[PDB]
Amino acid sequence: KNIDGYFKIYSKHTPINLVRDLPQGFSALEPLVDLPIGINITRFQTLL
Amino acid sequence: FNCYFPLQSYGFQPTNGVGYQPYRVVVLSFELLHAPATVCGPKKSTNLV
Amino acid sequence: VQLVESGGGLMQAGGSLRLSCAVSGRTFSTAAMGWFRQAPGKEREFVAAIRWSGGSAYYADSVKGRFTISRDKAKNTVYLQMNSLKYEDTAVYYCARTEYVSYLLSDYATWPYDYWGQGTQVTVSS
Ligand SMILES: *[C@@H]1O[C@H](CO)[C@@H](O)[C@H](O)[C@H]1NC(C)=O
Repeated sequence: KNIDGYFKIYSKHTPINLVRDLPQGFSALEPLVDLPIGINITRFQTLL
Repeated sequence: FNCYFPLQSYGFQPTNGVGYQPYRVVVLSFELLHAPATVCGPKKSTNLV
Repeated sequence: VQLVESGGGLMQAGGSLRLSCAVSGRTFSTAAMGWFRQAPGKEREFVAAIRWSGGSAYYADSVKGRFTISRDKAKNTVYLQMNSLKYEDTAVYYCARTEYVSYLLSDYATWPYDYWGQGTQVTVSS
């Protein structure tokens, strides 16, 4: 997310066994990164 | 005639007058945009009691 | 920094020769290149200058309409195209280089240059 110029990045890693969908359950994401980018964002894309 | 090159060289010699000797100059300008201030000073800490 | 001259030599009057002068070694900048000449027993004399930036040229009166100075920045080489050769053109020709930038092109006729080539003989025959 991008609020007042700061780019907030939270993340969480877990093991799973689901070949189809997301596993049902509950787990919280701790922050990892706070970037003072000051950059407008309205679109994004992924790189594999 | 009436057509000159806009630039000219400096005569910097070791024996030149102080007025004519070279001087390095740095100008520090500060900016405050609609953006976070990412350049802060030391603000050094003290001992713990 | 070295100035390496080439071309010239012997040519009959009315003919054309081209001199080259290549700049080798690390240069910070080049302001101008020039050609001078020294005929036996005579003083070394200005021939032509070219500003590295823009390529504007300045000529001695004695060579106007006959000689052309030119520059190839990428090859760091200056040329003198010597057309309509006369006996009076017989001399050792010297390449010169300066980093001194004058606003006034005509200054290159009288400016003492910093770097000099070894000299290349031009001999004009009958
Ligand atoms: C950033 O987005 C805001 C909100 O729409 C808009 O007012 C502004 O023009 C944008 N700024 C830039 C740098 O395009």
